[PDB]
Amino acid sequence: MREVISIHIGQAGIQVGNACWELYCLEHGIQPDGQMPDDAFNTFFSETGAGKHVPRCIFLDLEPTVVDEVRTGTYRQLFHPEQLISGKEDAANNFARGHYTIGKEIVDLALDRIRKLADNCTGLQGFLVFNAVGGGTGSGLGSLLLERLSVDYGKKSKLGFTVYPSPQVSTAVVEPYNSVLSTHSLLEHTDVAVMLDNEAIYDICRRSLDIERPTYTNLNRLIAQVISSLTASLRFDGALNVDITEFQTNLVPYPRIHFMLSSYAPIISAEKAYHEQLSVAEITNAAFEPASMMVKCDPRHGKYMACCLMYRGDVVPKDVNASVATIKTKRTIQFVDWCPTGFKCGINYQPPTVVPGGDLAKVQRAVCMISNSTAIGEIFSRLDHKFDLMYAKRAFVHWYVGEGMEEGEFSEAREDLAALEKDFEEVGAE
Amino acid sequence: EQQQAKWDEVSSTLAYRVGRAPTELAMQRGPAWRTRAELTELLYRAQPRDARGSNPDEVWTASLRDAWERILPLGSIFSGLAIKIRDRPGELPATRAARVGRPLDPLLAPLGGGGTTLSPATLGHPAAAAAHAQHVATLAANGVMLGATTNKPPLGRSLSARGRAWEDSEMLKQRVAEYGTRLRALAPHDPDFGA
Amino acid sequence: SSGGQQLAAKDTAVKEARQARAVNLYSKSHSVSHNIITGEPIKFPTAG
Amino acid sequence: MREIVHIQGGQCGNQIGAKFWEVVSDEHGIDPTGTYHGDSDLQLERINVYFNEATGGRYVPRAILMDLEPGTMDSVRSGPYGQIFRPDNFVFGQTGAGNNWAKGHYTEGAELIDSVLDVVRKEAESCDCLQGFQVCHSLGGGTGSGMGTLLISKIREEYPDRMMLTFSVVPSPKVSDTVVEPYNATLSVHQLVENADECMVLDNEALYDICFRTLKLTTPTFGDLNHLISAVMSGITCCLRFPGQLNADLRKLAVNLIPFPRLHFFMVGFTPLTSRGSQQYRALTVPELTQQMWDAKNMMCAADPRHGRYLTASALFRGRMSTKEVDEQMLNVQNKNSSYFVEWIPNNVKSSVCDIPPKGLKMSATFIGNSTAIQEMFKRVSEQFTAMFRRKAFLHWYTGEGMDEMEFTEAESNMNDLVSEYQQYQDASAE
Amino acid sequence: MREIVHIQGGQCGNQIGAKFWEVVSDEHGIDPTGTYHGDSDLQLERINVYFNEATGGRYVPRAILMDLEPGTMDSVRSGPYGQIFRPDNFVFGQTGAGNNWAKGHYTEGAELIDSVLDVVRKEAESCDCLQGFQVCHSLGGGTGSGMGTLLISKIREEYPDRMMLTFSVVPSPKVSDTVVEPYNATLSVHQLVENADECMVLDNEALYDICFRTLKLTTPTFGDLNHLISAVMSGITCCLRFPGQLNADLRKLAVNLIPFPRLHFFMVGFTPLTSRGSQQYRALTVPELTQQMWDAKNMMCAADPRHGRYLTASALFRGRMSTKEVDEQMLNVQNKNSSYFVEWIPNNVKSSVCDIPPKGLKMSATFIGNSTAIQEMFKRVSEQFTAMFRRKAFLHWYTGEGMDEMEFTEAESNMNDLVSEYQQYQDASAE
Ligand SMILES: Nc1nc2c(ncn2[C@@H]2O[C@H](COP(=O)(O)OP(=O)(O)OP(=O)(O)O)[C@@H](O)[C@H]2O)c(=O)[nH]1
Ligand SMILES: Nc1nc2c(ncn2[C@@H]2O[C@H](COP(=O)(O)OP(=O)(O)O)[C@@H](O)[C@H]2O)c(=O)[nH]1
Ligand SMILES: Nc1nc2c(ncn2[C@@H]2O[C@H](COP(=O)(O)OP(=O)(O)O)[C@@H](O)[C@H]2O)c(=O)[nH]1
Repeated sequence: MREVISIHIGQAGIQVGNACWELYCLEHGIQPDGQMPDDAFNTFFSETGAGKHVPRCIFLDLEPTVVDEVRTGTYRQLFHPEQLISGKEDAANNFARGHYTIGKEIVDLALDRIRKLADNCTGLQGFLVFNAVGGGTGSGLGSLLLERLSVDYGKKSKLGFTVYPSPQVSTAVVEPYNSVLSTHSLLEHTDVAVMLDNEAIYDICRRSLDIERPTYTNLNRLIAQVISSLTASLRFDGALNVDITEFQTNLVPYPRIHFMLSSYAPIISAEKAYHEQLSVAEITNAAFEPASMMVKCDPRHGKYMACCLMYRGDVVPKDVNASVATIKTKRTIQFVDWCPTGFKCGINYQPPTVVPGGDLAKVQRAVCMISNSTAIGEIFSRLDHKFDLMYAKRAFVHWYVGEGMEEGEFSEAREDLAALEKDFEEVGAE
Repeated sequence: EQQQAKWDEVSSTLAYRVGRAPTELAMQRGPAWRTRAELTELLYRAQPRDARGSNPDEVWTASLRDAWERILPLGSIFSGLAIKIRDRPGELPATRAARVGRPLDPLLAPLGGGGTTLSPATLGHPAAAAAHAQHVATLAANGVMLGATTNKPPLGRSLSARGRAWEDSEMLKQRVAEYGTRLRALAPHDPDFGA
Repeated sequence: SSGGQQLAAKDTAVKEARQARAVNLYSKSHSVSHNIITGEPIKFPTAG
Repeated sequence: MREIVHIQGGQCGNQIGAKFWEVVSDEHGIDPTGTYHGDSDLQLERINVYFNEATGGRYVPRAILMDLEPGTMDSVRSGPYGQIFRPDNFVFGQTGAGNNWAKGHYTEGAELIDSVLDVVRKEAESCDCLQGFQVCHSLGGGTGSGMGTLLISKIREEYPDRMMLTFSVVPSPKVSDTVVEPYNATLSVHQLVENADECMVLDNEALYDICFRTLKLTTPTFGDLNHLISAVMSGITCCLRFPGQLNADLRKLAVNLIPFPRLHFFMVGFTPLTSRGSQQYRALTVPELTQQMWDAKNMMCAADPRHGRYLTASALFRGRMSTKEVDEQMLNVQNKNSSYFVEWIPNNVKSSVCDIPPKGLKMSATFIGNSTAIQEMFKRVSEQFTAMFRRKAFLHWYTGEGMDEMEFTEAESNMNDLVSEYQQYQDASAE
Repeated sequence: MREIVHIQGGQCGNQIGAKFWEVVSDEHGIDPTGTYHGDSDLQLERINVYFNEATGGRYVPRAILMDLEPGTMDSVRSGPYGQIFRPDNFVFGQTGAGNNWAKGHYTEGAELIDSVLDVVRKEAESCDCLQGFQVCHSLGGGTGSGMGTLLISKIREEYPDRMMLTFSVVPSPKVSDTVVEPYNATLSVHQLVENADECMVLDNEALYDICFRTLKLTTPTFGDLNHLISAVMSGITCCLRFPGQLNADLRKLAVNLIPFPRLHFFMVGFTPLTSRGSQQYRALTVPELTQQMWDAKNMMCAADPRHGRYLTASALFRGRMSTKEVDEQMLNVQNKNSSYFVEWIPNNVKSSVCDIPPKGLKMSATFIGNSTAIQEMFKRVSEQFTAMFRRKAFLHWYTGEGMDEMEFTEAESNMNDLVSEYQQYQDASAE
């Protein structure tokens, strides 16, 4: 009834969707077969006459391997076969390939299934698009689909949980190129874009989870827990319910500035669990710690503009107010002069469910801090030099040109990220 | 009046401090949001029923007796509370019937009040997009490669400044062309908020 | 017919589930055992 | 036979109204199924003020619940006292106002307001004589504040002479729950000033302080704060529902409190609020109730009375009490604190006495203070609104819902006019 | 002792009649074996209106079932009350009319019509006194429309003075079932205007809406629609069957409803039609019944009364009720909605009261409205008929059954004249 349509594009999108849907199935009690032994699942699942609940999700990818892993995995009887959409040729880390030549038919079929899915929803709170800025499928096809949704669906709230490349560590070479292109695209389509960095989540797993060998499964589990914390107010009741439509108005000062840091707390393994108090004040301070940011961007360089806190579990409103008042009186945390309030608290009575086989511990309290802060322009500043350093020699440019792209598009994307730099500088300024 | 004057002062100071034009500003992007909202509402209202959704209930039960209202219960009979959708297909509700443009805004004068400009040639920023594209084409024809040196940072013109705002989408043009007759039926004329 | 009996059984089950959710909501809303004003024990209203 | 139509707006308003209806149903001996089980004649004597007779012995609250999102009143229906309400009185949308006053007043509330007024008219016309309407909601929220202001405007237009009572949860000073609280509050204060006849100001942080100092709770949820607010809500009208030695209806309280039409904002408080530890140690007496009443910590509004001066102050006492005791106590209070009381009003206390106290209390007293202290609350709201407005943070949402920019200017101007009125009467000298 | 001869035509007519007889037998306490197990004297007091006594205690309906295909009344016999009907009253042919009005009226209906009239005359002569006949069938079908109209003509010739009441299921406006529905309806309306004294227009789409919006059902089969039709068919004649404080027979209803002979087409509705959830929550009073009665959503005719003007309107209430209440409610309705009522009739409501409500219900009320709104339904049927007749599609089947193309034009002209009369009395001004 408060349905949100889930879209997962590219390898990273689909692989974080794996963890997300495992988490949602565990949270609502839905077995992998499709049915469970009120109406809290309607946000993520549509129940059929036979009792089988099918998730309102769409797995879009131009490479068949990742989707076939889902088709053969434990969740083969849960997902809809036509909802899993598989391409023939991968985008090959080419934004032009994923946005101009291969992506057209796939996105047409994607909008077909998305229209069918949205028909089965009475209301529609919005879309949750999980993709990977830094690869052709994520960048190109994701940008194309976001344009499609923005134009046709229109005023539905699209939350893009994008993963940008890390400052130093990376796995692709044209990753600055396609990242700049997809940021140029999604600056104008998504309503709230959640920033993620693999380096930051790796550091989180290394220090807090004590995982010396973090992997994509752990990263995606953490991301899934963050998104479940985001959506807990849609599916479970609690004091200070926060809505998907409430997020933007409470968090977006200006149309372009909608990129948001996400930070979960606590991140503690079972062995370290139940050994500290993990009170509301302590978990709030941990959430505001610079290291807890899921993006390699120090909050101290910038100033917070808005901070939306999602509390899950046994949280009392005086405790949230006392913790946040201590945060305001803290000297390290600095807000802009023009947003004296800058805080959007929302509590929920459902503690975060734990995935068996994971490292996260069963904690009766959880906080997801999603903050709009002017600091995040630093990551765009990094990519703005990573891009132009290669573009000066026009390396790998012919690959993008071959699939229907032009020098003007590269130049315009660089211009637009420079514009975003100036926008962050200006929101930081008095 | 005093707050208007301070808006000019604040915007001038910010533009001086940063370097971008006062029009290409975070604060002065409210009208763009309003135009986008109006466009989305009009595009949602102007759709054939298949595009609006092939829902058997929405298509038949609402349409019967031209009631156009559906009962959505919120649980069992014991809840007994439900939503009347009360949706009339092909008509804007009176609340959203109004189109709004700022006619006194000094900065919005070049566009002419914004609004809906529902004709495809009028969507977005046609003049700015044409000028930017022509300049790019002239540079390409003269062989003037851009981004020669990394120490030269980009100018930083906005999406609307370069003519790639959300209202400038090629999909927006295509879909308004598709839905044009019904879009005319809903909104016969573009208000011309400037005058 | 058996249909009416099954419908009545479903209605009773719905009532029981609603009572369970109501108990959960009351327990979560109230923080201390006694009443905050007019100090007195408080229970679920019930009386049905 | 002077009926009151209750209306609840937004999540905060709906929760507070549900707790209030639980309290009033208890006070009138109504079980959650609606049957009367009070075993007391006075409880049924004036049950028609809040309730209507159903087909059986059931009694239905004359309450109308509004929202733009279904979750809050799904929880309300599934709550302990959710089954009393007629489902036809639940007027809700599908897409909630995203804490956007513009969304709750112009775009999304405008379609729902037709059904809202239809239900309001249906409930009001059935009333024999209508004392008025009471609307519970929160400033600083989209659906709550927006629909509350819109409905208050509509009801003011339809029923000009009928009483308008509002219980608005004003945003707290230190901690702001939502970011756009100053915008929503400034927009809603503008409407309440113009339309609402009588308005109570509430602050969550003041409630936390009172419940952690006086009541000394360890983990006070919104359930306990809503219980306090509901206690005040009952105590304000108990003279209508029960016989009183010196009774006072809502209009009598309004006449005795409001000196000038726009200075109708009040800070309210309830006594005696006692911690469970010192319940046996305290002496439940009229002087004790008065001293606890006039304490600055007892006020549920953030503003403290000491900074301002009391224009007027009403106190509705409940219980078998000595009117001489009450009058002497209040005269002694005014004499001792003459600095805190306005000079040009010879008597600053409106004492009411009801013969029926709430269950468990042999005596009780609710306090309603019109003082110039609320000036500082409005001043803080203005200081936040100016800071956010100056740069237009989050203003594009209100612009995109079809609101002129000068609507904010007009709201802020009216609020500053109210502030300067309070200052002028605070420093106004006799002759 | 004023007998009514029930006749069913076509599969739709037969199923509606089966549901109606089930409902009537339940009201009179007759088990499907025909024996009386009702345990109430008023039930047997006037059972002879619809039933005849067999050798034992068995009661046989005065019903006559008509068809050209045997499967439909095979299903009727297989239905729960299939064995009460006398087997000799089943008149049915070999080849069903393929939705062909010409086949059901001229070629195949001619042979069966002799047997049909024989059974009708045999049932009518057994009657002590005959109020008349009630014929339930569906326009837009071959055997139903054709045989019904032909039998109606024959019975009108035989017994001109006796009442003829028709329950015709006019093809639905939006969603049509068969292609030739406009042809059959156009041919049948021309016959009904000339022959039928009193006619009720029913629409499956209107029944679906009443059961979707009032009854709030999920998957309403034809059985539910037939159940509502049967409830109204009972409620119209319950005055003949039960004692009433102010009784009114079919002839009285026709006299008070029909101002001019050709304007005898009515829209009908039943109250209280209630959802399961709000059964406890609804206040079951005469004003509530009237409010639900005059709602357009309660009409079983697709045409909404708001567009037209109520020429006349009868309200047959059932239950121990206040005649002052009923009369005041009717006068208040007329005064409030005077725009929707014709001016040159001082009182447009014929109120009747029966003392015995339907089983399970404390109260009920059936409404019969003669209003000019049905003009738009006939207009729409003409808008389909003219479009198809311009290109003469599917006309060859009718032409091959031996009916002139002149008959189509004459029927269309008659229907257009009826539309013109309805508009004329819609816009007629007094003096
Ligand atoms: N956090 C996280 N990131 C991932 C994961 N898998 C891939 N990524 C990131 O996603 C980026 C590329 O994503 P995709 O575009 O989907 O890769 P693809 O599916 O082969 O599609 P193309 O690269 O366009 O051909 C890589 O640079 C990785 O950094 C994952 O499991 N977790
Ligand atoms: N006393 C009390 N206050 C509440 C409750 N829920 C929310 N609030 C307060 O109400 C304020 C506004 O929320 P609200 O208007 O309901 O949001 P909306 O429903 O979207 O309009 C917030 O600042 C909360 O602090 C509650 O249950 N009790
Ligand atoms: N209300 C109702 N309508 C029916 C039922 N069965 C059929 N109809 C409708 O009646 C219309 C006419 O069909 P009908 O006259 O029975 O066919 P015929 O008997 O062969 O002439 C069809 O379009 C059906 O939609 C029923 O049981 N109830």
